[PDB]
Amino acid sequence: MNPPPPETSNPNKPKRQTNQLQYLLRVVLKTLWKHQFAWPFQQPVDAVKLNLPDYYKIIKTPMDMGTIKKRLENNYYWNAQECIQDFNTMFTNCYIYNKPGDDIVLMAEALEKLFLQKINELPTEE
Ligand SMILES: CCc1c(C(=O)Nc2cccc(OCC(N)=O)c2)[nH]c(C)c1C(C)=O
Repeated sequence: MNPPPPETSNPNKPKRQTNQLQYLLRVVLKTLWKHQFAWPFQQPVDAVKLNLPDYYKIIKTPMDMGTIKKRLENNYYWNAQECIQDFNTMFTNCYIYNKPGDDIVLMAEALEKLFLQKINELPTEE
């Protein structure tokens, strides 16, 4: 079975709309989403569909860009570090679960290199 997906809505969680979070949606997410290697990362790992009965035995902090997109679009975050953590979690999960040099790892590595360059350019808070 798949787990419930990560939370994307919680009215009890205080929220901010900030220029750094706006950058994360408008620049970081947009650049990553349209990348040729993005599709495996655009939704939670569907362990049923992929016949990976062990995925959620190994990965206990799942994350994906579909979830990040929802979090950004629905103003889930307080700060940019929260969002950056979600991207990092997504990449780390892929590296933990998969063999080095697997296609999925090569794809994650490509996205991560692009991610790091965009994050290095994160604007100062207004
Ligand atoms: C290698 C299996 C794997 C995928 C993958 O194949 N995803 C996928 C599969 C079907 C459709 C889809 O999305 C369809 C869409 N983008 O609409 C995405 N993604 C990750 C992160 C991993 C692992 C194990 O780390």
